[PDB]
Amino acid sequence: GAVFKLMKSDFYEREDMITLKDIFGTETLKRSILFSFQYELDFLLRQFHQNVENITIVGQKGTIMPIEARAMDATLAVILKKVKLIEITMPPFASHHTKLIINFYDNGECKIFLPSNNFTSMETNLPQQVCWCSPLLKIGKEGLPVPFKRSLIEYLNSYHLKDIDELITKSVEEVNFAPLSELEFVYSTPSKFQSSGLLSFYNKLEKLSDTAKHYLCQTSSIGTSLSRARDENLWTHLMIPLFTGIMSPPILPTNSLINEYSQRKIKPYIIFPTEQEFVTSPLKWSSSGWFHFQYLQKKSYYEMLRNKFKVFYKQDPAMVTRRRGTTPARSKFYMHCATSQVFKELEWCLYTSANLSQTAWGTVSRKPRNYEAGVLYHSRRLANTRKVTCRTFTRDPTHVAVPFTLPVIPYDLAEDECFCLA
Repeated sequence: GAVFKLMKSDFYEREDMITLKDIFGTETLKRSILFSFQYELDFLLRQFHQNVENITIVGQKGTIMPIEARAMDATLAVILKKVKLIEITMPPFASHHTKLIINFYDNGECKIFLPSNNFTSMETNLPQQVCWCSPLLKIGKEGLPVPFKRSLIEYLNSYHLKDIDELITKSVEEVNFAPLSELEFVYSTPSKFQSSGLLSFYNKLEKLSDTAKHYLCQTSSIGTSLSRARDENLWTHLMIPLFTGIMSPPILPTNSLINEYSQRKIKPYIIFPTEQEFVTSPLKWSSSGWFHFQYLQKKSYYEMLRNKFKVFYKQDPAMVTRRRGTTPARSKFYMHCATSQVFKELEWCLYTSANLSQTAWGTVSRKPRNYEAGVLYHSRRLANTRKVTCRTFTRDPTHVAVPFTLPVIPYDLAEDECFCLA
């Protein structure tokens, strides 16, 4: 079936787990189709086997590093001629942020992966990274419609590029998606001809359809206020109020929300590295460059999240492995639990490229500006399960596995601060 794996690192595993080499190094690999935010071609192309026939690369113009002549070698020169580039020119303040791998094998088989890392050496090896791996698919006529397939095809169509239509989508269309009939493909696109991001996801959650309500987000960046005049966070003031029914599509005052959360027993979580977690990371601040929360300008926004919603959670120092310590992860997860043993059984879980920003998600009235993509596990969509099951990789079969500890621990309000890259 589909499985989450923890990306091996050159630093953390010196002498379950996956490498780009496992994904691309297979002798039976015929073609890869790739989507990423950043490409370091000499890092990436060394991952492949000589047998590969085609590598179609979808990327943002200006993010594909070519190989320098002095870095070239005869092997790489061979793989380079197999590469086809599809460059997307993004508007300002917009990112092609999707990570996606579509592999085609000798015998007509297909496999899809959603790695959390971009295809660069340092980002791959320094922060913790995960990879979602699809079950094995086969080129073959299709039976019944598969929501995952249909959504993927919508997503591909939303680029409005002939190269994607012809080189990618036609190929995807030939694959039978039956093994993915339980799961959902959730995406953001800037296309105005296709609904996506938060608005679409909210609607999907409504359609798919007292206790404490836990809502957890793990994100590598945290956006600023949705509003210039008031402190309003995407997770606390919009997404959670929508998911819970506190609000419906046509933002509440902070204090109203705080009373609503108390009355409905809503618990918000955001997992983001503390300043101190870098001290107890084995490569120290080496992975810190990829964790962006710029809260020194509007301090009351930070304090509202930290003190009023008490939203921030950190790793359990007692549960982490020696070799990885408290190194943060660049994966993103959004999950809901309805109840220590919290998050082991979920109502739903989204694993995605999308960070907690309005640029990734859009709002009710604004479309996303990014391309993003992820996979949704929902309890009401499974067959042989009641809930989505989830475990931590820190203890290493469940539906989902996460790089953070379970449980996560509240920030100590006397001591802990969110890592501020400034």
